[PDB]
Amino acid sequence: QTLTYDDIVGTGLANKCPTLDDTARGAYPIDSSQTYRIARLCLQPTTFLVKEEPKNKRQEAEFVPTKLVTRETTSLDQIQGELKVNSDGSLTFVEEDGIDFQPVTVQMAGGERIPLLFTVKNLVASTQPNVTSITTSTDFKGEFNVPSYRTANFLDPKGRGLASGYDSAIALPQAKEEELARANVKRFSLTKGQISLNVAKVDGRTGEIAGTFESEQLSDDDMGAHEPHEVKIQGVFYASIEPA
Amino acid sequence: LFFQGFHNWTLNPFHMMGVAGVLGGALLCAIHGATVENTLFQDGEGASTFRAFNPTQAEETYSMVTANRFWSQIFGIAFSNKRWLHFFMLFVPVTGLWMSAIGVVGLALNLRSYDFISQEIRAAEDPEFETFYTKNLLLNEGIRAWMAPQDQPHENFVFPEEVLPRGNAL
Amino acid sequence: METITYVFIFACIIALFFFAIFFREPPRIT
Amino acid sequence: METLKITVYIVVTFFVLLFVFGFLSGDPARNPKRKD
Amino acid sequence: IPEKLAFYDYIGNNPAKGGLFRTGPMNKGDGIAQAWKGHAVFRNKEGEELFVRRMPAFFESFPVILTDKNGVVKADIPFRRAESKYSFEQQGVTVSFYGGELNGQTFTDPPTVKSYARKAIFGEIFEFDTETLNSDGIFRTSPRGWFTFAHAVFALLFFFGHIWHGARTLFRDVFSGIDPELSPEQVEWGFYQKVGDVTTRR
Amino acid sequence: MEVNQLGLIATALFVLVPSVFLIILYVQTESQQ
Amino acid sequence: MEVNQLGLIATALFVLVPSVFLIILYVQTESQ
Amino acid sequence: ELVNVVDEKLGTAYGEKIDLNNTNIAAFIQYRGLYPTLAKLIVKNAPYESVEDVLNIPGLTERQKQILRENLEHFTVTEVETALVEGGDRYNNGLYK
Amino acid sequence: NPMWRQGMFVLPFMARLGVTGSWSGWSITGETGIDPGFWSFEGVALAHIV
Amino acid sequence: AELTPEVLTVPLNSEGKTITLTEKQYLEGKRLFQYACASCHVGGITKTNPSLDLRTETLALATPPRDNIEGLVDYMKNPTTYDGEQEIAEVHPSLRSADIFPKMRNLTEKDLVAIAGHILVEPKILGDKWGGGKVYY
Amino acid sequence: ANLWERFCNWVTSTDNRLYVGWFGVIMIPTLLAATICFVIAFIAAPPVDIDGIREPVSGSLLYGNNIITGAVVPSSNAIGLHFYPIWEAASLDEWLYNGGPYQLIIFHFLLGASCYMGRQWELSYRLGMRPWICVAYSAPLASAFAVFLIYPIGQGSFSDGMPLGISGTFNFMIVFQAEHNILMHPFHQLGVAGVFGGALFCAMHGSLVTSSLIRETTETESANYGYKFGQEEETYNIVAAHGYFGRLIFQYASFNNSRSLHFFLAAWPVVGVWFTALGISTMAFNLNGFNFNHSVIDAKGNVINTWADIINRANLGMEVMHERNAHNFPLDLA
Ligand SMILES: CCCCCCCCCCCCCCCCCC(=O)OC[C@H](CO[C@@H]1O[C@H](CO[C@H]2O[C@H](CO)[C@H](O)[C@H](O)[C@H]2O)[C@H](O)[C@H](O)[C@H]1O)OC(=O)CCCCCCCCCCCCCCCCC
Ligand code: CLA
Ligand code: CLA
Ligand code: CLA
Ligand SMILES: CC(C)=CCC/C(C)=C/CC/C(C)=C/CC/C(C)=C/CC/C(C)=C/CC/C(C)=C/CC/C(C)=C/CC/C(C)=C/CC/C(C)=C/CC1=CC(=O)C(C)=C(C)C1=O
Ligand SMILES: CCCCCCCCCCCCCCCC(=O)OC[C@H](COP(=O)(O)OC[C@@H](O)CO)OC(=O)CCCCCCCCCCCCCCC
Ligand code: HEC
Ligand SMILES: CC1=C(/C=C/C(C)=C/C=C/C(C)=C/C=C/C=C(C)/C=C/C=C(C)/C=C/C2=C(C)CCCC2(C)C)C(C)(C)CCC1
Ligand code: OEY
Ligand SMILES: [Cl-]
Ligand SMILES: [Cl-]
Ligand SMILES: [Fe+2]
Repeated sequence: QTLTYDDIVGTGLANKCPTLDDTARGAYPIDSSQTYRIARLCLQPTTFLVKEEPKNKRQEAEFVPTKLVTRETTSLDQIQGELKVNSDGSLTFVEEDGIDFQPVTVQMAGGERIPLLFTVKNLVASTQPNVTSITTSTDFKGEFNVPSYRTANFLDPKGRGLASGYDSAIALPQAKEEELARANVKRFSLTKGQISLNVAKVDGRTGEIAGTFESEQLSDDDMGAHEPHEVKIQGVFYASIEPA
Repeated sequence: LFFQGFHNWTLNPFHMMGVAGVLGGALLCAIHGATVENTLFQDGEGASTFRAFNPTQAEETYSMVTANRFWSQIFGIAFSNKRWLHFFMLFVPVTGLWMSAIGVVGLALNLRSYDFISQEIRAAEDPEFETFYTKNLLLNEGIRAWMAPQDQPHENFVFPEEVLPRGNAL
Repeated sequence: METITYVFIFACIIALFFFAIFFREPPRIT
Repeated sequence: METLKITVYIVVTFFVLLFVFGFLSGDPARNPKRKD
Repeated sequence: IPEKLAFYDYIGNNPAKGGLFRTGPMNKGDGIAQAWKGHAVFRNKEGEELFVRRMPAFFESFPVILTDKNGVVKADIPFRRAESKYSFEQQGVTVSFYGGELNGQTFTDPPTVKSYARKAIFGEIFEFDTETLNSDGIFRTSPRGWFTFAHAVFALLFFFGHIWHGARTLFRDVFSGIDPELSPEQVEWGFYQKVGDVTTRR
Repeated sequence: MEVNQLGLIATALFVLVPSVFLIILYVQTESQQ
Repeated sequence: MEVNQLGLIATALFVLVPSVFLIILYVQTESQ
Repeated sequence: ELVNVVDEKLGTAYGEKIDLNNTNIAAFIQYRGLYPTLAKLIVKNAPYESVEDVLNIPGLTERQKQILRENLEHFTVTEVETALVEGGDRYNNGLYK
Repeated sequence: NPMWRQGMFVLPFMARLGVTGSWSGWSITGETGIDPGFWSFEGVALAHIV
Repeated sequence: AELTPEVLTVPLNSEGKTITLTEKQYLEGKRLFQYACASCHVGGITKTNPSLDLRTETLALATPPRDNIEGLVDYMKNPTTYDGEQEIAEVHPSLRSADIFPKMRNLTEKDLVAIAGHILVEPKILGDKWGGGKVYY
Repeated sequence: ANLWERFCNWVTSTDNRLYVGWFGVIMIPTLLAATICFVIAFIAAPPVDIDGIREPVSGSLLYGNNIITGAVVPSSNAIGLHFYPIWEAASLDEWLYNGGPYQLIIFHFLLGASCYMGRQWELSYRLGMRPWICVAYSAPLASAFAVFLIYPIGQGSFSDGMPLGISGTFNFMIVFQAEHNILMHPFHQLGVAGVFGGALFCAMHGSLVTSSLIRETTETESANYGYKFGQEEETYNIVAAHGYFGRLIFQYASFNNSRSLHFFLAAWPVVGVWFTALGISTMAFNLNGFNFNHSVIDAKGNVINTWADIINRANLGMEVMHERNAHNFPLDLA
């Protein structure tokens, strides 16, 4: 009785992670002898917050809300990885593969577009020790990598890039170039982000779980052009476990 | 294509005035021929309206009054003076060619309207700033480097592959 | 100031249109 | 948004039926020479 | 070498490098020339002397290609980096200056070397004062450029004046319109042996 | 945008001077009639 | 001198605009 | 201090040899017996501490360990340049013909 | 950097009487991401032009 | 210049034997190449995998070597990956696979010679353009 | 005197300074809507991700554009040919990023412009005129349909319809030549012939009539005041004009029938522009201009280049640079 592509196409439900019945308050137990992989991890954002820059010092600006403008293009899904048991009984998911990045641009008040690479690339996420079962109180905390929003071939609007393109401001042939080093030399940033996944629904029969996540990372820095903004993302998630 | 890649001739206001005169002429040509043909008097009995002209007749062969009312109500303004009308058909295409002649004279000297300085300063400093003006110069840059060695053989241009401007994949 | 200039000239044109049509010299027969 | 959509649908349909019924009201007869 | 002579050997003084709406004096573009920097000599890592292909007047932008006395490309500044064989970094290009403000100095670090390579395409290499007039860095044409342009344009415009006023001299009797009692016999064919001469009726 | 400052006076005069000439001649035309 | 550069356009229209008004009124007087 | 890391890597061994940690997979066609099978394997198990580390790739048939030896002299390893490995650019770097 | 420091003449008269936010999502009270409906600074301006 | 024996002379096998095509064979093979191959191999590139081309120096480095008639005719019968490690008749037109590539059916053995003849002679006339791509059009 | 009949009589009245008509009932609202959206967007719209690669292109004046560079940018490639009214966006902000204004403007303009043509038929009926002025207008209307609708349909995306601005126009016609070799297409060549021809004949006809004005004025007055609106007599001498042009060339190459001459003036630019609009419409399905790249080779088989091959080198430079970040695979098949 699964839905069919043609039932889904054009509805928006393709951007939506699967849901667990509001009755599924079980637990999944962990045989340290057996191994386990996460067959499918689906991360569905619902809220996008950006840290303001408060000009002065002791004020520390707030996380402010934003409007999404890139439409229903935001979900990570089909992610998979090892699920290990450590000495002290924690588990650790290690990402491997999956559609583990989506570009997103949100808009602050006043019109500033903030683009970002929402991602869990290379994610490693562990639990407390002495789990022995995945329950409606298990918490997964971890960190992932945030590569550069644009990759190396990306040519800016004057033809300038890192692995391709011009190295100078060719329309200003005898301008002094020391002014333009920031804009002429492209950089490939690589930063970390942090995620927390909270389990709140568990089907003991099927191995599926679901719940909420919060992650923090940096926005696009336009290959060194400017400075990044800090970004907090909230949403929901779904994952399915198998005895690999 | 040479004048697009090297002179950016489409951006030159003396060419733009040429375009408005050539196309304006063609407009005027079609619209005046079609107006006359559909404001004709019925001077013969048969369905071919051509037979019913006589080269020597003093009487006009279409109605300037019904033409003027038609266009006043479709378009808001219309000709009322047949001499001004036909003189305007002379004036419009003649002048546009004259304006483009002037522009090409500038280009004899590489005096192009190639750039808008304000645009270049911003785009140099602001890599998120893109317009159709910047996109078209990339294309001009493509044309120059790809056609020049073959098109100017006497310059022995040798452009190894690595120096050619190319976007991704293409 | 560029923007103000561009749009002021454009707006003058639209007003000329208005007077050219409704306040035209009215063609008089013969 | 849903309010706007209805509004536009309504406005359009209105002008369309104006058009269909405008021409269904003896348009061949609105000419200066011969009327039927 | 006197600086006055080396300054002539630089494309920013080429009148054919300007633009119709790049206004003002040449100094508004590259700045006020202060000092000849010296004549740049490029050597690859094998110590061959390399020669920057100079930019022709036609080209707003031009690539950086170094060659040997025989004309053979040995280095360049590549656009696509992934398959590049001639890069200054691979070929260990260096720049040494002889004469001028920089006489006797060699630079090896590839970004400095390239930067002078970018100027060599313009010919000899000068230091300019860009702040004093807030120079935008874009070549203007010289008074040679402006005088030629204006006089060529006027000359052509005046040809139409010649035509107009000349027409009006030979045809003044019809300026206001042809004769209303012109008969179609003067104008139809075969009527007069000679065209317009009424004394030649057959 | 860093734009030529005389652009404004140039555009303003480019319009006002020829436009005023035409108006002067129209208005002293109406007063004849 | 570091002067106000909108001063030129201000002086310019200050002169031209009221000046134009008066010329218009004088000529259409002379022609009736 | 604002370097273009790709240029600056053209002035290491990366600019003269196939760099087992950074070079795109299509370079493995310049020497024989290396593409596609071994090249695939070299890249998945990147990066490498030294050039000879490729002989310890698990699964290699003695024929394959022979071809790699025949070509140890055309390899190098430099530090991984993120800009060259991110985006899966070692399988497809935007360059065709 | 309030409005009176920036040379604003008419902005404080719209604000005097209840108009305080913009279709861009800001409000002169400092509050970010806000929805004012039509009677924002922009709509007031638009309506004087109609 | 013209189509002479030297240029029409190509290697037969790796031993270094040679064979000299007739002009007739050259035009024959050019024709068959357009009919069976150019939809992917115009100009000596490979549109569906540009990393592998028909330049003689690429063929020489293929396993087995393919800069000769024998190697080329074998490839049209039983094509392999560039290293030789897997047969690929399933995704590359071949006689071994002519059931599923119907054009390869009416090709006779001499037809294959002419095709292989063309591939090896053309680089000698066009030089860099053969397998160069758009940069040399 | 019934309320509907009286409305119908206003709509179709020959007495309104501007004629309305049943066609005018659709045209007025759709043109006012396209017009107002365009004027607002040109001045103030934020940048648009035309090519769907999250690389927005600034088109309006307030974002650093001038009269020459500004445009209302076409809608995102990500939308392709999907309908995208305002009510399908989560918000105006989304709608603006993805280029909704362009769709709104073009659909309303195409409609109102269609009804414009029909309105020309209509008033011609109400005034007792012949009917075909509108046939003449269909040549430009067909042109607008080809670049705003037909071309996008066949390439699969409105991102590839013609931008609404001066430099965007040139961008559209540069990319077009790289992808279609339109100069080497015979229907564009007939457009140039239609368009050059039209300017030529306009100047000819204008100069021939002007040359043969009958003297009705003094030197101190405009010749134009020799015609009075609605006078019954012609205001120039057509046989004196035929007399001059027959001899400038030869007799039979000159019209002495003003009906054929004016019909000729109408047919030439109309027909040629039909063809060149058909040229854009068939190149929408990628039936491209003649391709003679390498059509000439020597006895050995060297390529001997012609001007076609030079053209192609420049087409190549257009090809490899356009939309420089948007292609991941080696052929630009759309
Ligand atoms: C000449 C002769 C012919 C006659 C002439 C007739 C004269 C009439 C002239 C028409 C004048 C129209 C003026 C243009 C209107 C466009 C205004 C707009 O689009 O304004 C709409 C405003 C704009 O909303 C805000 O629009 C904003 C857009 O921001 C943008 O704009 C900002 C500054 O503008 C910043 O730049 C920012 O960065 C940028 O993103 C944000 O997205 C906000 O979220 C959003 O609230 O919406 C609102 O709340 C307003 C109400 C809509 C809310 C939803 C309710 C739906 C109501 C249905 C409307 C029916 C219409 C009536 C028809 C009925 C017929 C009987
Ligand atoms: C909408 C598109 C458009 C339009 C309408 C025009 C219109 C024009 N262009 Mg531009 N052009 C465009 C797009 C367009 N252009 C683009 C996109 C580019 C790329 C940059 C160009 C590049 C371009 C160049 C490079 C030039 C123009 C020129 C011109 C003008 C041509 C004048 C003319 O009549 O020449 C026709 C030629 C003549 C009238 C000269 C003499 C003709 C004699 C009398 C011919 C006699 C023939 C003889 C009797 C025998 C005939 C028989 C024979 C064939 C066998 C005209 C103003 C030209 C110009 O500006 O001129 C100064 C010019 O050189 N255009
Ligand atoms: C032949 C005449 C001539 C020539 C060649 C020059 C040349 C020069 N002058 Mg001098 N100048 C002249 C006349 C001339 N001037 C006159 C008459 C004046 C008094 C108005 C001046 C006032 C003057 C000043 C105040 C300055 C110069 C300066 C300069 C230099 C830079 C000029 C520049 O940027 O060009 C810019 C040229 C253009 C932007 C082209 C303008 C042409 C327009 C666009 C054409 C109009 C088209 C028309 C409307 C089309 C419609 C026609 C259709 C409807 C029928 C250069 C050496 C400058 C300098 O560096 O001195 C230190 C400087 O500051 N000049
Ligand atoms: C001298 C060289 C030359 C010449 C003469 C031309 C001539 C032409 N070109 Mg070519 N072209 C050239 C060079 C040249 N081109 C080059 C170098 C290239 C490659 C870079 C091209 C690429 C090219 C393309 C890609 C296209 C052309 C098109 C055309 C035609 C444009 C005129 C037209 O479409 O009318 C058609 C008429 C219209 C578009 C008018 C529409 C009018 C609407 C209905 C009303 C508008 C209302 C308005 C907005 C408001 C008015 C109201 C007022 C109150 C404001 C014409 C035949 C175009 C074409 O064929 O289109 C069919 C086209 O798309 N050319
Ligand atoms: C919000 C903002 C600011 C938006 C800005 C939008 C935008 C981008 C605008 C850009 C504006 C822009 C830059 C435009 C520039 C155009 C430009 C290049 C200008 C040309 C300049 C110029 C002087 C060039 C020289 C050539 C020249 C003289 C051409 C003139 C063209 C012209 C006016 C031709 C006539 C066309 C016209 C439609 C006439 C129709 C005549 C008509 C009423 C005929 C009807 C008729 C026919 C009959 O037969 C009879 C018998 C009767 C009786 C009769 O009535
Ligand atoms: C609802 C549908 C109606 C659509 C509304 C659009 C109306 C706009 C039409 C023009 C009004 C202004 C004409 C003024 C001038 C005017 O009043 O002319 C009136 C004039 C009347 O000519 P007559 O023959 O009466 O004059 C002869 C003697 O009186 C003069 O010596 O018209 C002509 O000369 C026709 C040629 C002008 C055609 C020029 C049209 C170009 C206009 C468009 C260009 C605008 C570009 C702007 C860029 C933003
Ligand atoms: C597309 C459908 C093709 C057609 C038709 C033909 N070939 Fe091809 N060829 C194609 C591909 C994708 C490949 C790569 C194979 C791989 O290794 O993965 C090839 C390869 C060749 C080669 C080898 C070139 C080399 O550098 O080693 C040759 C010699 C070759 N193909 C020849 C060839 C001939 C003669 C064809 C017509 C009869 C032909 N191919 C058709 C794709 C396609
Ligand atoms: C104050 C101010 C300012 C200034 C401003 C100005 C400069 C103004 C202008 C204004 C303008 C300049 C105005 C305009 C006007 C116009 C008009 C208002 C128009 C009209 C038109 C119309 C009404 C139309 C009509 C029609 C119709 C209805 C139908 C069809 C036809 C036509 C189209 C004709 C500034 C900004 C600096 C600042 C702030 C304040
Ligand atoms: O021509 Mn080239 O092809 Ca028709 O798409 Mn593929 O690239 Mn892109 O979007 Mn506009 O442009
Ligand atoms: Cl582009
Ligand atoms: Cl692609
Ligand atoms: Fe006429």
